[PDB]
Amino acid sequence: FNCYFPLQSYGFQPTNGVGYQPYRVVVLSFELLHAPATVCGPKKSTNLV
Amino acid sequence: DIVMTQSHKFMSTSVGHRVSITCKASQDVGNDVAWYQQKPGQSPKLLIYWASTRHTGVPDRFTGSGSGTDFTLTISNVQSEDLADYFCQQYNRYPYTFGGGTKLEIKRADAAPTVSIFPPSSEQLTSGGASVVCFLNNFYPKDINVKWKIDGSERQNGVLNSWTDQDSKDSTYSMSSTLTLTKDEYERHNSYTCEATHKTSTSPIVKSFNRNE
Amino acid sequence: VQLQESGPSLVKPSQTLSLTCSVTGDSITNGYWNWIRKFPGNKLEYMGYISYSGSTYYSPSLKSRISITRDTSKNQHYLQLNSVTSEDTATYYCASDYHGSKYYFDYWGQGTTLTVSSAKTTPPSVYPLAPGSAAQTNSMVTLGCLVKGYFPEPVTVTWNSGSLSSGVHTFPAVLQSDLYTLSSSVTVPSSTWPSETVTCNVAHPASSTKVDKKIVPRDCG
Amino acid sequence: VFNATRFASVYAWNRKRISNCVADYSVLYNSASFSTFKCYGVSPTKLNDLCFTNVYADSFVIRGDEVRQIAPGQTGKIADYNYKLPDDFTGCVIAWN
Repeated sequence: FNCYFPLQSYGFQPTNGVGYQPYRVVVLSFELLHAPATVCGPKKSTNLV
Repeated sequence: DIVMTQSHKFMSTSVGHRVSITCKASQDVGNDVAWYQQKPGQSPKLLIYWASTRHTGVPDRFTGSGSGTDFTLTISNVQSEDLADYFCQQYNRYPYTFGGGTKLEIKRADAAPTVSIFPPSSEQLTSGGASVVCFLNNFYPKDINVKWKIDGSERQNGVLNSWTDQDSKDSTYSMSSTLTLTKDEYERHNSYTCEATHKTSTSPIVKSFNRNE
Repeated sequence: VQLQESGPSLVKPSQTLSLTCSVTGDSITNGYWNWIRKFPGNKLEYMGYISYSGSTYYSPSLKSRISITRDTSKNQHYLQLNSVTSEDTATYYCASDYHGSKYYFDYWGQGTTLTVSSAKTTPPSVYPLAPGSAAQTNSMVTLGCLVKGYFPEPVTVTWNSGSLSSGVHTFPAVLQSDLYTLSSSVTVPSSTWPSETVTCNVAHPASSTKVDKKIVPRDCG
Repeated sequence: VFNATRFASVYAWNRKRISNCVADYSVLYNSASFSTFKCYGVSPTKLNDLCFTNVYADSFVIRGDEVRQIAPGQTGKIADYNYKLPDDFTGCVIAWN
């Protein structure tokens, strides 16, 4: 009584289709500024003779 | 939205010819590119998922490839019953953005069209309309450059074209061309000329009549 | 499993939209059944979807004037759009958005063409195409008829009330600037024409109007 | 970060700091195992030939009806209240079932 929950819970069921399926979202954020660019892969794949 | 813009709207593929339909995406969607199959008289169903795996119940003659942005469908040893519409879309997130689509046709021998003209009825002027249609039969290909000539003057606005499935008698197609006219344009003109441009000969089929008999 | 579309095809503007899609062969217990409308000219747009639990979600093209409902007792689902206009004039299709064995499957239905405009109900007037003196005759005779001045969609078109089936090529209805129209043709050989009478019968199921028009070999006796 | 045992919500997410390693995106772009693949700002081909400063990995689980709001220039219950991307977002969104 008089105890509302605005933080509603999600719903994940195996019988649901692709609409309510759990997506492991990994956001790949990128940003350029006055700081020097460090983490995008310092080296690459080359060849040699 | 990521619109799957196709490169070709139609392709003439014979029985056993390799189909090559290329759809160019404006944004990279990874590998979530699917295809539809809209048969005339049947329901559109999903055919290829992940651009390489076919649908269940479908034989292994439908396959393909693609990576990143250049997706090209590859149908080896196609048949005459596979004449359907192939659409390019995405299924990564909502909403599903659809493209234009590519309609296939069976590559057959060339044939001269048979233009059959018909006079309009006198009851259309009483109701307040006008409709004159020219039919073509036993022709090749489907995209016949047929233009209307209204009293010697060419007209392309208001031309309503429609197409159907191929005939099982001699592997030919059929089409129609309905011209919509108003009340003032029907009384000022009397002659209607339908000319179909083909590739079998240099002399086109010219059909004309007079509406006052 | 084959999907079947139904519902009204004449909805006035500023009203409540209502469609009905029936699913035969599978109950609403797994997967999704979405709504995709089709504009004339190979243009498709996503509308919404709903699961079997009751929760739904809308497309970002519309802000808040679309609600999607479901029904697990009759295995059907409805579509509701408020404050419709001329932009909603499209052919609504119903699909099956479900997955299985780490893959996705989808199949559409027949579709129901809906027209939202200021046009009123008009009974059809069938105009047959009789051959004149300038007509071309051969072993294969082509006849036809024209439909113009009817509202709303859809209609049925046959030949001799279903008795003539050789060479029947029916064309779909194309929208003009004011109303709808169709076209139909049939190529019959010399063994049937003019031995058999070709009658073009076009019926209107939305208004229960059936106009019978015959084709005569002019000039006949 | 995709096969993690534990994670967090969409508003109290744990930012996995990625630093001092080579970010090989060949096993994530053309692996044919991720369903949702959204990219904004720039092309993903420039994400392997141009160096960037800060790359963070926000690992959370959200449904498909609210996964469309993780984009620059969107609105809803997540893009305005839970998780919002900046307008100069030149990255990609990768998710799987």
